[PDB]
Amino acid sequence: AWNSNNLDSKGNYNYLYRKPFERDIYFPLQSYGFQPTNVGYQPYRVVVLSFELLHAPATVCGPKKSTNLVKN
Amino acid sequence: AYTNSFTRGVYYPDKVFRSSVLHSTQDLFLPFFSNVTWFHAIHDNPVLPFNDGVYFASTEKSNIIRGWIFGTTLDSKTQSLLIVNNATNVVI
Ligand SMILES: *[C@@H]1O[C@H](CO)[C@@H](O[C@@H]2O[C@H](CO)[C@@H](O)[C@H](O)[C@H]2NC(C)=O)[C@H](O)[C@H]1NC(C)=O
Ligand SMILES: *[C@@H]1O[C@H](CO)[C@@H](O)[C@H](O)[C@H]1NC(C)=O
Ligand SMILES: *[C@@H]1O[C@H](CO)[C@@H](O)[C@H](O)[C@H]1NC(C)=O
Repeated sequence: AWNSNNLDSKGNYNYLYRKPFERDIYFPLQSYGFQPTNVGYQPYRVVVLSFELLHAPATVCGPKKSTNLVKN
Repeated sequence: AYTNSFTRGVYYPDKVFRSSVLHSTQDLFLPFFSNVTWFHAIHDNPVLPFNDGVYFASTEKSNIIRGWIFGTTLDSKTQSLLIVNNATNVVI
């Protein structure tokens, strides 16, 4: 996560807010209005990378490179 | 209409090979000897509940059964899974 007050402030009212990884579409609807004047008040961008360490085939891997295989 | 499920609906719980072993696991399974509901093409595909999950089957040779539909309300007001099995391929 990182500060985004340079991009996500003007104000910017698009940021409506309200089980693990639940999504949802009186009611609890509330929104921001970010202005560059806002410091904890400022917009921050976040990416949460969640890693599926299941036993299935691997499909995202780091920048590592293979050797030849060696046996016995 | 109903009939006995016997043993049906056992599936590989995880993608790990194991052999000659009695592995014990907690998961969603069709209970042994439980009643299945049974249905026919003679004027029979209403919206069933799905509950925790569905075992399904058909006995076939005509291949007139060609897909499945799922969701909460099935009416564009949510995204709805369609599975098809047409000609040779599963298509989703
Ligand atoms: C998943 O779907 C179920 C219904 O298919 C949702 O639970 C129902 O929610 C409605 C209002 O949205 C209520 O009137 C019902 O009383 C609820 N039923 C039950 C059994 O609780 C559920 O909230 C949905 N969840 C998500 C994340 O979409
Ligand atoms: C199973 O179906 C039979 C009729 O075919 C019925 O008598 C019995 O009560 C049913 N049992 C359950 C658990 O549904
Ligand atoms: C099945 O239907 C899809 C479109 O839903 C089509 O692209 C495809 O040619 C059909 N046949 C097979 C073998 O998938």
